[PDB]
Amino acid sequence: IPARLRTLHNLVIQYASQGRYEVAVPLCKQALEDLEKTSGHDHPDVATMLNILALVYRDQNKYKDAAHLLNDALAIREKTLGKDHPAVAATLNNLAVLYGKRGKYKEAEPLCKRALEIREKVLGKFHPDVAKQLSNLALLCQNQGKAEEVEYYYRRALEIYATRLGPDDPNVAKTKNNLASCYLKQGKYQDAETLYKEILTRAHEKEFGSVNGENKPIWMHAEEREESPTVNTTLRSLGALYRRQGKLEAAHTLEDCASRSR
Repeated sequence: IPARLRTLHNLVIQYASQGRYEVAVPLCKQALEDLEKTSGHDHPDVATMLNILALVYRDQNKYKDAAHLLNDALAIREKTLGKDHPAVAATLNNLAVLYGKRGKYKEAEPLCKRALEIREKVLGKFHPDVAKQLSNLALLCQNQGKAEEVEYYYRRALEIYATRLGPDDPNVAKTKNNLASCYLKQGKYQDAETLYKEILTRAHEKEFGSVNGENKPIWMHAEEREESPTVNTTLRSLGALYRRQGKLEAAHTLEDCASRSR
């Protein structure tokens, strides 16, 4: 936000979060035609202005129009700033968020790969912000039913989350679970069970010290009995996974464990 547009911003910000669409839009519209004569159209502050009103149309559910503004901001940003510049990836992302809210997922997908390619160059292939861009771009492929890609990007995100960050890490457990869902969505049940196990082995290794032969994880006590907020879901998922297999003496165990742990 520039110093110049910074005092008008706070007011529109205020006159939007008060449901005064009749006040806010003209304040933007007229402040844009003002700056349009000042520093030309292809100036970055028009692009910044076209992004603040675009966020006004998004704020009061007029997505058709919101994106019409963010493509214009993107055209300016592409011009002066650059084809592979960070602020152009930023507006290639905000524009993709709008396509998803309108249901145009097939149409947000090419924007999100470009927002990623800019991130891959800027931050480096293995940066954790690349892992969140991947965890996003996979959700988009899921909303398209492109399972094979959903699997790919989550695994790519997991590679960064697991390697760059720690083991107990929330994203490590969350991305495992998301990939574990994807595997089931495609009938890769051993792959899914494997993941649901890993999360728990670590979860038990976190609060019970370490994995022994006499102090094993829940799933191991459950598979033998048959003869983290993200963990309540793992327990519920894996539990019901044993249900498919017929392992009911093992399904009830985690289902009992899940209802207790809250």
